[PDB]
Amino acid sequence: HCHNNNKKAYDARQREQTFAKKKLCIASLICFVFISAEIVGGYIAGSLAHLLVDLSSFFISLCSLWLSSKSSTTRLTFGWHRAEILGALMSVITIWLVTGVLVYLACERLIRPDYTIDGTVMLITSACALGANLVLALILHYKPQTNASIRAAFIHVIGDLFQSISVLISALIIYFKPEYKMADPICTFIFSIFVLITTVTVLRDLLTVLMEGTPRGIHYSDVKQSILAVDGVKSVHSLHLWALTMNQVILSAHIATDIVGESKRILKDVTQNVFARFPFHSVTIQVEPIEDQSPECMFCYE
Amino acid sequence: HCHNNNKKAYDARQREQTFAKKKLCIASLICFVFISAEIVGGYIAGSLAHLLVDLSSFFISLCSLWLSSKSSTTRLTFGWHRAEILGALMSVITIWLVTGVLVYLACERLIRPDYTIDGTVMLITSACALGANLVLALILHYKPQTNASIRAAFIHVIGDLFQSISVLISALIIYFKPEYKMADPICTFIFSIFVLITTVTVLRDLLTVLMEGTPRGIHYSDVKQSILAVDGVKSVHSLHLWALTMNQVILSAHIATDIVGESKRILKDVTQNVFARFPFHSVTIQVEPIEDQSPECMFCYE
Ligand SMILES: [Zn+2]
Ligand SMILES: [Zn+2]
Ligand SMILES: [Zn+2]
Ligand SMILES: [Zn+2]
Ligand SMILES: [Zn+2]
Ligand SMILES: [Zn+2]
Repeated sequence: HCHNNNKKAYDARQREQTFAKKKLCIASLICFVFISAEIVGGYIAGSLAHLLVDLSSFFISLCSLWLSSKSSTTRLTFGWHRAEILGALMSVITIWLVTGVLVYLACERLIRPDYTIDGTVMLITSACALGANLVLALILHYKPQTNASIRAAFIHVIGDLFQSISVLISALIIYFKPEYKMADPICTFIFSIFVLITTVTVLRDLLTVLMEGTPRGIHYSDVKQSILAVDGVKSVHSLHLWALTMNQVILSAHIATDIVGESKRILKDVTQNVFARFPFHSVTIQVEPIEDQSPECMFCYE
Repeated sequence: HCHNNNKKAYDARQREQTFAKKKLCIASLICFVFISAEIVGGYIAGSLAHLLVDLSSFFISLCSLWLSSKSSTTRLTFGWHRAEILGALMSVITIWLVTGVLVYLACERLIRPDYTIDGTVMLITSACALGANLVLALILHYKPQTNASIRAAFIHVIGDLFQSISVLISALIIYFKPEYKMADPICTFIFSIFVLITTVTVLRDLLTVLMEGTPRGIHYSDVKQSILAVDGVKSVHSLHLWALTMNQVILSAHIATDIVGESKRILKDVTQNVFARFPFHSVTIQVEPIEDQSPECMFCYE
């Protein structure tokens, strides 16, 4: 049967969805408890948050992981396995919106200075936030790539850590020197570009998956030579590779043979060699006689 | 050759990209001229816009249409043809953000009433906006579906038309009865739900394309019977259909044959019958002997 070699690709996926669900679930509880500490800390202090969207970011990334367990349907024939890639794009988009709003809020503070703020509250608030974010980063943190959902709930955690550094640095200089208060808002600006830089290597490895591009991990040239290693085959055209999710790849190609007879042996030999370089989700390979091959058609050009 | 029947699918696409580029280009010029009318209308009136994002919405939908003309590459093997689907998702997202901001702005006006506004400016501004939006809607406005880019620059145009109706109704009731000014803000609320309803039948026909779902236009059952019409074939398993863009579909299936000999005739017969029901972008069909078929494997279940 042609489904014999798919066990390895099926076995690994089941372990990764359970392992990633457990790790993300534990971190959600810590965030929920940490938020509750603000309310019980005080009334006036708690009256004056950013942690509200943290609950949403840790709910979408976990709710979307449940739909990936759904079965097939006459629509969405492959399945719901791409819900994690598309469900981890909204989380990264949320980082851009929150930073943009916070930058706009900081801009208003620059033109209109304020003095009602007190440094005592800032120091105690920064210390509590720094500890919670640092521990939450550690628990989230041929070799398979990282999951496409734990890689989108980790950039947000490191995003809030930088703001914690910025507020501590800004508050520290105020105590040492009360003057030059105009340099307080610019601390956010100098520590906001870094948040918009760390989200550039994620929004590229995740945007070539949503437009049928070859994922990181497999090389086009390596696969092309592997098929040609078989003595029976002659040439390959219209090779197609695309990634259904981050660590699942699919293959589809044409093969031209020299001898029409005993073509079943060629099909079995090619499949075994292809599967010896990567665990493929599925593979579909045609056979075409050499006498019908034509080189003048445009579609066979790379 | 196996590329003989792809001419029909290639010919139609070239015409649609040129026809859609011409229509969208003309509408952009009208919007640019219409915006310039506000500045030359007056100084104090022009000092006190929403049309700024209209230029961006009519630039992304046209700039993204250029990348779809790019050639293939060792990465993104299929091509850049899905840039229009992904480039028409940001335009719809922009509608949600603008409405949300405008709703928030209207909320502040409700709690804090204002009287500095004059109805004379509102009436003349609404009349000019209503005419420009109405004409722009008309020019944009087996049978192929509409393009995936003209269907995302048309929802925005009809989105601004409803706001033009709302401001005219709100201004009209003020002149008839200066009292009950608290009913002015609710006019926007009663005419903002409609904008968030008209963008629900678009964000569904466009989200099952980005997750390898069957598009509107082709039925799974119809294709399955078409292959089985051939006397040579016995059964089909692991049938896969997905849409690369809105009006381009791809097929991939397995076929089990009874007689090993003369298998080349079966491959040619199946391809002709499949192409007689829909113009397919590409088709890949395997052949598997009956003696190797096994029914106990789980992967052959629908
Ligand atoms: Zn099979
Ligand atoms: Zn955050
Ligand atoms: Zn060819
Ligand atoms: Zn071929
Ligand atoms: Zn608009
Ligand atoms: Zn099977």
